[PDB]
Amino acid sequence: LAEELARTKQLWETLREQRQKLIEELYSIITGRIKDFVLKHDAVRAVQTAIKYATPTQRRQIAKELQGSYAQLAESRYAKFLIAKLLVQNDEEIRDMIIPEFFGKVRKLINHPEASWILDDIYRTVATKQQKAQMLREWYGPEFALFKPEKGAEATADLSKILAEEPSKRAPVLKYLFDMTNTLIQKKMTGFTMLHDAMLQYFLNLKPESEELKEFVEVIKGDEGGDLLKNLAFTKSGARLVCLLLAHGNAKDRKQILKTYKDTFQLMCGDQYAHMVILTAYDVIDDTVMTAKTIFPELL
Amino acid sequence: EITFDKEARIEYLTGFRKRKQARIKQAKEIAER
Amino acid sequence: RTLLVAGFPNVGKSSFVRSVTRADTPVEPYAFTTKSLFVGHLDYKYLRYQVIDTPGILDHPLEEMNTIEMQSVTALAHLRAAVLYFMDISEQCGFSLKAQINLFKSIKPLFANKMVFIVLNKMDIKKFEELDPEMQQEINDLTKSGEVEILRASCATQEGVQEVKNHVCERLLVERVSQKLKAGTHSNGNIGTRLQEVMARIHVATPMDGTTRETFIPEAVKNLKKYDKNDPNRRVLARDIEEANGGAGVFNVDLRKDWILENPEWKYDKIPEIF
Amino acid sequence: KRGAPGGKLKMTLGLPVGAIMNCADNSGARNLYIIAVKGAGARLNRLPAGGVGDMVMATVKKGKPELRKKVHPAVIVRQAKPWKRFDGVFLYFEDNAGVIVNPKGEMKGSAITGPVGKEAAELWPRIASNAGVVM
Amino acid sequence: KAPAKFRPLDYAERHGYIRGIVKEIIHDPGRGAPLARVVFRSPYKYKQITETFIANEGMYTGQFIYAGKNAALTVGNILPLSSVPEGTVVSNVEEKPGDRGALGRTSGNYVTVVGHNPDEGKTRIKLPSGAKKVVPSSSRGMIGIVAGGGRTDKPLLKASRAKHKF
Amino acid sequence: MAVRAQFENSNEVGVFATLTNSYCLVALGASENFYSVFEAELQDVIPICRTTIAGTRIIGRLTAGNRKGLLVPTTTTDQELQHLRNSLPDDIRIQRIEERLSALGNVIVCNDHTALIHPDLERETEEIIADVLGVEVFRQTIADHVLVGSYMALSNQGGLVHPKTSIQDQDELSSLLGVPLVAGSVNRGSNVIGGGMVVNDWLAVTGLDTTAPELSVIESVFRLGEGAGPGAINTSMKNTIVESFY
Amino acid sequence: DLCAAPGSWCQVCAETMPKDSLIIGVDLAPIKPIPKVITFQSDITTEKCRATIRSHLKTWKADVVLHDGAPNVGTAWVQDSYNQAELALHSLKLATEFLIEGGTFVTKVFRSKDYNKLLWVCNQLFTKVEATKPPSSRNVSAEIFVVCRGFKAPKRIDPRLLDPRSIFEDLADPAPNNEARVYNPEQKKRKREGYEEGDYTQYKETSAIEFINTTDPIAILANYNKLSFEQPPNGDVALAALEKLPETTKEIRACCDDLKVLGKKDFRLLLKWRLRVREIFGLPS
RNA sequence: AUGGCCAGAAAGUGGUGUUGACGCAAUGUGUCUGCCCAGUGCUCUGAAUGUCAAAGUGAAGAAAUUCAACCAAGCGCGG
Ligand SMILES: Nc1nc2c(ncn2[C@@H]2O[C@H](COP(=O)(O)OP(=O)(O)OP(=O)(O)O)[C@@H](O)[C@H]2O)c(=O)[nH]1
Repeated sequence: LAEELARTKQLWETLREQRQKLIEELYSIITGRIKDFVLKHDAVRAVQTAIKYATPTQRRQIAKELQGSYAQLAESRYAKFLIAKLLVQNDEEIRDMIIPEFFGKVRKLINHPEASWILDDIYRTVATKQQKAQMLREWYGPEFALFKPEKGAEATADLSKILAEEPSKRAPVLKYLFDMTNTLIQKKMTGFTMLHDAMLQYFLNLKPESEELKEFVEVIKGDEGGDLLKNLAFTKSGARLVCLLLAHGNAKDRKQILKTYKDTFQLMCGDQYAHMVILTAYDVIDDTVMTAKTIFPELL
Repeated sequence: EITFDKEARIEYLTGFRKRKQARIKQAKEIAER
Repeated sequence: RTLLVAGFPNVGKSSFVRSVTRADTPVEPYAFTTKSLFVGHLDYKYLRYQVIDTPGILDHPLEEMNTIEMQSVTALAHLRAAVLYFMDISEQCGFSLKAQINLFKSIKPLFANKMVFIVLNKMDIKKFEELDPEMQQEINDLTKSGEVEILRASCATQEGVQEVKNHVCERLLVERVSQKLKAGTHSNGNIGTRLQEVMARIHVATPMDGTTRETFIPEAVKNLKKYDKNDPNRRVLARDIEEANGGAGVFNVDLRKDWILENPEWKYDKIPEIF
Repeated sequence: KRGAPGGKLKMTLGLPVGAIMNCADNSGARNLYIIAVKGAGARLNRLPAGGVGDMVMATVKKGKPELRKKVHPAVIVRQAKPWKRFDGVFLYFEDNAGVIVNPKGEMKGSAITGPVGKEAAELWPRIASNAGVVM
Repeated sequence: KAPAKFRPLDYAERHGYIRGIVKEIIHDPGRGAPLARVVFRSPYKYKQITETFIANEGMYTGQFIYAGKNAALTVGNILPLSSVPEGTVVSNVEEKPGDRGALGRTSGNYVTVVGHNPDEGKTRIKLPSGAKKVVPSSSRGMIGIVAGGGRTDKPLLKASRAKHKF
Repeated sequence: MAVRAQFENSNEVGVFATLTNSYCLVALGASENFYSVFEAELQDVIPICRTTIAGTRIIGRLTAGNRKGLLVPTTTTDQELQHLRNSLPDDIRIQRIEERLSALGNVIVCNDHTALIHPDLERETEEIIADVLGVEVFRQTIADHVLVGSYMALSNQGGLVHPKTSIQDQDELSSLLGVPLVAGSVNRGSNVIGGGMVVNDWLAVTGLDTTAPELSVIESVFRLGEGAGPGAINTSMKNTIVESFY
Repeated sequence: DLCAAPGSWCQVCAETMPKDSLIIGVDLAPIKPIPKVITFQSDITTEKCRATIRSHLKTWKADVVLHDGAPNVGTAWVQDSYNQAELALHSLKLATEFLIEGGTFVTKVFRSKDYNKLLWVCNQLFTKVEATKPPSSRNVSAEIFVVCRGFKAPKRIDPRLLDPRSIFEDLADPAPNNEARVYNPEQKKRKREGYEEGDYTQYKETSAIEFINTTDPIAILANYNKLSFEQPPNGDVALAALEKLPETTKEIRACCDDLKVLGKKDFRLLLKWRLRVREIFGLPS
């Protein structure tokens, strides 16, 4: 281990005509004990550079060598440099081997602090409508996570149409969706785009003016306010989600919404989606006295 | 720092006549000495 | 798996239980006919369900609820099931529609997390549409609170009994299966053992080539007539021959009756064995 | 319901109380120790004895530690003492063996080593299901 | 000594108010929260109840504390979450009415209600860890800061939430 | 269709009977209840023979075959062999095989197109099985149980296996077999599928202690009782099995 | 004191320890209170009893652990001997949880075939062992008292070492006397131990060449049923040669078909024919 | 708290728990800080060549190739 780490360090120093002479040379030296190398931080800094400077055959063979423990790589605190660099180069086979084992453990991975951000950028960047869907289906209930969807044409992740097909799942799915969303809210982790998608399909499916609607709008309100409203307006689904919240909200709620909206009017205006929520807020708000005291003095 | 010594357990359990015979042969070799 | 039937006296709780189960629960027009808990059983989707009939609950706080109706409350509190709150849109029960609403709201805390259904019984007398709009909203806004569903049934003409039964039984099955899956799935992501074994039973293996196998079913069975013991013109059967010709230990079987030989007269022949 | 088989015909009993017979199943037991015979009578000084197809109560002397914790019912499957079947055949096996069986009649193991006596196979369907040779 | 448990559910506490006297406070190994030895009066029998609470910060020995729904809203008394008004600090609160106190027993935590829900009575309570919970209004709770102090050495920073933070 | 019966008072129908697509063998004993339940379901479409094997009434675990053949152990008497031949039509071949493992019913499971045998079977017995039964013979263990005849029920529609058979082994067996397979129980949790049920392409007889969820599975995987029962209906509705077998 | 049904051992301790000592005794049956002795109504085979004994030991360790117990006796003495042995082992596991380096552990052990297997446990877990049998114990009784002291205090103990399954697991079968089965096959040698695992159907065959090439011909003859001349799926040329040799006569083929019915002369004839063929085939000797 | 951890095949089994985010647990440490090298591979970013549009009018955009030691950044870091 001492000589193995030492020699690869020198190859790492040379790399951080001569270029490919090293990548075969390092590969043959590191052939076999990749699991230990991804454990060591110094060898972690060796590998993503190697995959960046990898010849066409190398990135496939290392992928098959990494076959077994992709999920364990996600939970590893140091494999983020390599796993991020493995996903950012686009290739049809590598995104077909990365997701299947990421599949079916969405709840555990998001709860894991470091893999949660790794679980997002795979969903945001390269995920295609099939694997994007069933990660959202896994959010709806544990039945969808464990069981492969039936022969019905409703293979998408829309609550309105799936519950129309089977009305009897209204009660359990909503409870599971609320509990998972509420737990992350109390974890204060609210910068997840796929979290905002779950929030949207949850609020949309609630019957209007119902008690649980009051519970949802109030629990969304309750926080320090300097984080959750800002990024939820930044994202796509949340921006429309918060538009409905203003429409269905009460005036006291609207006071709290705009009060949390403070000292960031420059940035969210430049953002593509958050100038749609103020767009709706302008024409659904009634209290013009606070409208002229908060939104305009910080705008003009 | 101790573990399950399988081979030692077999040696301890199977060998009782051999350890007895060793002791008698040693006592005899002491006695003739 | 339990269905719990509660409500005011004289709303039709006992009639509903008699309709779906075979428990002998008395049905009489006076106030407290059922003075004890009765249990019935029904089968839905090859599973057994319990149905419990309760005495009846009046519009009083829990402090001066007497011994009979405390049997109703104890089942409401310490049994996890689907509660069927029977309401009377008419006033034949002897209690106002108002008093039935306040009684439901008072006992809702006992329905802390259970599946609550409000079933409007005795609707062969006066249905939902024949109600003033303020009352219709008061019944409707009860659904517009929590997860309470409203169903309509009549236990005299048996109009809504089966549909109410199936609707409640389906919802109980879905929630229970959801809870079982949740318990098997631990927080660490490790699937529990009992979950793993039930995975193999759900799974159906299928040949990868997608080809079926030839089945040799004769044409005769396709035109067969199902045997029924109440049909006068049924098949004779061997047991009926046995009873007419003696008993279990007296009848002697002719084993050569079904022998198919070349010459029929060769049956009942002593076949030589030793020479 | 005591596990005394019904319809059994008379045969020569050759396994009295206090006898060691082998274990023929794959439950982890090697030999069994007979301490009681189900259906035994009440006569003075007579040691209860069993035969093929007779439930007995036995303890495991050597085998898996779990099976050595409790007294188990068992059905005798093979017998070294010659006995006669109603077809006039006097027959015997080369060892005494049984199978651990629950009081209802269900085998605890899943396979039987060696042949199974005809009387035991006919009496207990579960032993008949887990038999490879019947003679 | 004895676990810190509330009074049993009864008509007198749920509809009136009962007077009790505390005698001393005892420290026990295993925790820093100081237990309070209290003696109550049985409304039905001429006997004294020996039960132990947790001494909040600021209280002393020798109060005629009131136990019930309409007790005085002072430090040292308990009150159902329905009666106590918004923003009030509550300690040793009950998840459900009957568990004799479950949430917030370590030396210095507290819970402040941020809103009451009248119809289908529910009270919203904030956990010390920054979580939001809803509990029935019929539950009880000890008013004030539980004694122990030492709240200047709590590091609240996360690697992930910092990335979440704006 | 699937029906429930017991021989005398025991739910081990597979021990005392053998059901094929051309013939049915029923044990002889005391009353005629066991014979009558089979002839109520098979009203002379195929013959039913009252037989004993080697002076026993466990003919189900001593005989194996399909519509094309029947095999009996070497302990079978000549008269017992004659009874079978005179009772059955000439289009079925009967052969008495001299094999050490005399419990043929426990060591052979055979549909019309394939057969599974005990791994320790003789080579000569394997040759005869492929000849008389006219099938392709394979040596296999059902969930590491060598008695394939007792831990698996087979027909040309589908097949039941031992309840604790892992997912991977079901896939290999089904591809080897050609029919869908599910893991199921019989007679209220019994693992001896072969000893507790008999089945052909249009009829199954199980014990009286078989539960309703189990009987639904049997109908679905064996395509009985008309309806649909393809086995995909088993995946379609799954709440009962999860609720009943968790 | 892990078992004081009457409490006599607790009474003896209560009168000979140094002043201000601690003695705690647990028992399933109720115990009449003894002064200066802590009495427990809890059991011993439950981890609840582990927690409550943690509770009344504080952070202090334990110096001596006593075990004097026996289950109900009267069933063939085989069930009685084993159950007592397990109770001794479980008491030992409890002692390892609560005892200081250098502690003393004493147990009543019924003398049986598990007596030596339990003694090996204290050997690997303590430093000094001895069985005493004080005079008060009845001479007719099979009970004995084992004292293992000098407890090594490892950081962690292998659970297999404390698991009753791994300690009381029966040893491997000794090598069968193949010489006796071949040279004296007319002796009875009654079999009462069970059959081996995996050799069901009680039948085994090899090829004739294997008998020729083996280093232990006695082992093959004494443990197999049939020496087969069947041409292998591939096709053995040695089988073709050995079949066609004139040394292998009709008598040789008769003996190979049924090995379990052979006698002294038949077995010697098989060995002689093996040597003659090996000389033809050029085998060493 | 319909919670986490540990045992137990599971449990309507338990413990922790007489516990309630300071409490209870689990991973790493017992190389930290300061400085030096005409040290180091790159990302962002930047340059050049040759093309075709450009709401009945606003931005000047994209395509294909060659590239970049130091000339106001960063990821790393090595002795
Ligand atoms: N018209 C009509 N009457 C019904 C119906 N169901 C029950 N009843 C009446 O209810 C009366 C008896 O009351 P129950 O049905 O037993 O109701 P309960 O809740 O058990 O209360 P008790 O009267 O004390 O038994 C009968 O005389 C019926 O006339 C219904 O569906 N339609």
